[PDB]
Amino acid sequence: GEELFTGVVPILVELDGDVNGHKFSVSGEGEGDATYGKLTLKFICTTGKLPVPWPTLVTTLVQCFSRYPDHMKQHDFFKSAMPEGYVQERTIFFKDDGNYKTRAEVKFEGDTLVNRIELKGIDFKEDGNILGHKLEYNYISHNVYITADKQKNGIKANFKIRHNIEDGSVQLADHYQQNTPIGDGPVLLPDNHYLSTQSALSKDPNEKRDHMVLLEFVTAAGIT
Ligand SMILES: [Cl-]
Repeated sequence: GEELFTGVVPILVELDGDVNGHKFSVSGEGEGDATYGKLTLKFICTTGKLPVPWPTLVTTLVQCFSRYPDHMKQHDFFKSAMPEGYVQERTIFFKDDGNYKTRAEVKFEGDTLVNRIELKGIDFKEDGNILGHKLEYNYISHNVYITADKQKNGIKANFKIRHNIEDGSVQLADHYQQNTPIGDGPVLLPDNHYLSTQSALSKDPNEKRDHMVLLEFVTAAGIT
């Protein structure tokens, strides 16, 4: 699996979403360079206006592009599952608001690394921070704490994302994650460690569709 990531890899993302019955679709394209932990992607809402804030979809919208230190390469579950891939499931609990439940398959289709996602959101407040679009277009959170899930031949993670609200407050998004291989092949089950991620959000000044440009750098750490 490692060998599939030594160069620059094209990425395709497809998301189908339904949040309190507000249906939407997102497509994304770009590339990943795992040697540097570097992702460059542009996402488009193909159905018109996105009915939730873009920052709330960042974590849902390819941890196989993380840079694992040489000394930690035996802990890289995500690449080890390739090319057949993995299922990534989350529940994201927005404090004092609704929750997303996501199921994605991350796998190669030829030379392209594909992330295909279904997102279901329920129990949101129609005038809350999410459906009311009260979140700032920025990102402040960084670590994903990974542990092995031996019983499921995979991993789990939990981490908190804080999203800045327009009034200076923060909207917590508590993430619970589980990943399992798609194939029957072997995978690497890691010792406890984390991924340190930074995501920078911007706009394409020539793009009239609702969209998000993302530049991300991700490095594994915590074993030394
Ligand atoms: Cl937004």
